[PDB]
Amino acid sequence: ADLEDNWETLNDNLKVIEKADNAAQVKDALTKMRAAALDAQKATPPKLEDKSPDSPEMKDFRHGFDILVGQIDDALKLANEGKVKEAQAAAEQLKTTRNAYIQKYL
Repeated sequence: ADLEDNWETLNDNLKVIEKADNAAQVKDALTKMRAAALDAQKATPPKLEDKSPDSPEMKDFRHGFDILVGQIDDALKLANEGKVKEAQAAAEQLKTTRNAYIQKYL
């Protein structure tokens, strides 16, 4: 795969969400983030290429994305209910998960 590509998608869409004025814009951005996270979850970060695909590190790498997808889904539920501000707040917490789970592997 190509993590930097999905990584770009996640960053630009966080910006879209931050600047959004309506729920539909937030929903569309979250959709792109979910797709990007799903792709990234199947890739192997550079620091784990020599590791086993079933290694604790790879499982940690993949679980971080399960958590991310989970948070994205939580934000999507909010956006789908018309709660723009709450969904935007929810999206601000994604960086916390990314830095602690995935960042150490790049």
